[PDB]
Amino acid sequence: MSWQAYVDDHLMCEIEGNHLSAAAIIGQDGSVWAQSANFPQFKSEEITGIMSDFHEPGTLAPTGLYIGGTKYMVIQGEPGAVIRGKKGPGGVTVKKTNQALIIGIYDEPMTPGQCNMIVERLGDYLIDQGY
Repeated sequence: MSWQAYVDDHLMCEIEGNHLSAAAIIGQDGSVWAQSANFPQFKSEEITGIMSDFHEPGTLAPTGLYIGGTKYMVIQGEPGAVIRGKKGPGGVTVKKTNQALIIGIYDEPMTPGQCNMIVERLGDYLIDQGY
């Protein structure tokens, strides 16, 4: 398995007829492991902001979750494990692994639940592989 294969075939594949708009596997230092064509470049402090929220859940919500300069409202996630964001009919799921981040960005008609499922299920599988 390449990381590009995990992105192309396991994150960017169909789920219930829908597809993520973009996806990435990113080291917690901010190093891209692999990403899709339209996944944005992270801006400064963005990865740091994400990790601080995993470390202290609730830190990010007041100011918002930023990815590629796009602001998402933080909605309910899983403390220290999953960050979820909403932006109108779109949003994002960030799933923490031991040393990486699995990220999916969706837009209508794809649902939050579909994005959560495809992103979080791969994260759990990669965690059990020691990643």
